Amino acid sequence: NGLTGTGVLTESNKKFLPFQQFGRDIADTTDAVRDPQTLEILDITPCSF
Amino acid sequence: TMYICGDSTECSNLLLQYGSFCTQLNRALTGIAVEQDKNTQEVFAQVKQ
Amino acid sequence: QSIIAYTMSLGAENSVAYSNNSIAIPTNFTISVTTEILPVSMTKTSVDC
Amino acid sequence: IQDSLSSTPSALGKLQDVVNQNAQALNTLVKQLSSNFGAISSVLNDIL
Ligand SMILES: *[C@@H]1O[C@H](CO)[C@@H](O[C@@H]2O[C@H](CO)[C@@H](O)[C@H](O)[C@H]2NC(C)=O)[C@H](O)[C@H]1NC(C)=O
Ligand SMILES: *[C@@H]1O[C@H](CO)[C@@H](O)[C@H](O)[C@H]1NC(C)=O
Repeated sequence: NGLTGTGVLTESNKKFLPFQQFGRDIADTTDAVRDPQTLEILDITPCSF
Repeated sequence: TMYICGDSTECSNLLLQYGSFCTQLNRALTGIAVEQDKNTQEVFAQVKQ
Repeated sequence: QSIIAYTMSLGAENSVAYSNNSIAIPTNFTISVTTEILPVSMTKTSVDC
Repeated sequence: IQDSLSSTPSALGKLQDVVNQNAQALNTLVKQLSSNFGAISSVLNDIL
């Protein structure tokens, strides 16, 4: 949806509500996103450096 | 807020975008304020009776 | 229990009886241990610009 | 002294403070990462 970014993405376990699509850290950044094509839960983690 | 944009609504609005500078200063001035009482506490009250 | 305001007490008042031929010599003693705390270091931190 | 240290929490305030301020500055430093500073976005990938 225009949210360009870079990181390793894997299956999540954090419970999104049926209507939410973003999870934010205390530092105000998106660490979890919902796939729009199919409804699944994912992490967005920066690849190690 | 009072120093930078005293008694003006519009000026108090643009200062909001700069984040937490205003909070940072007020703690810094408070940090030395409490410390001053600690000094005169330390040098004069060596006797309690 | 409630909250009250008052003037602080400079301590427990105690007068001493001076004289030109009076002395006091202790006859007993106690060995008490008192703690003391001092910081010695902080958590090191590095930041990439 | 074992009871004095265990029962009261204010005894170790001096050591606790230096831990706190170090955590405070880092929190504020990363908090400024979300402020626009006068631009139209705080996300450097959005403008690009
Ligand atoms: C000096 O003081 C100590 C205590 O500070 C005295 O020791 C106590 O003596 C009483 C006798 O009435 C005992 O009941 C206590 O059990 C003792 N305390 C301890 C910790 O053993 C001591 O007798 C005093 N000595 C002099 C010469 O005054
Ligand atoms: C995209 O197409 C798939 C079929 O492969 C469908 O299951 C999915 O619901 C479509 N996307 C949306 C947002 O409906």
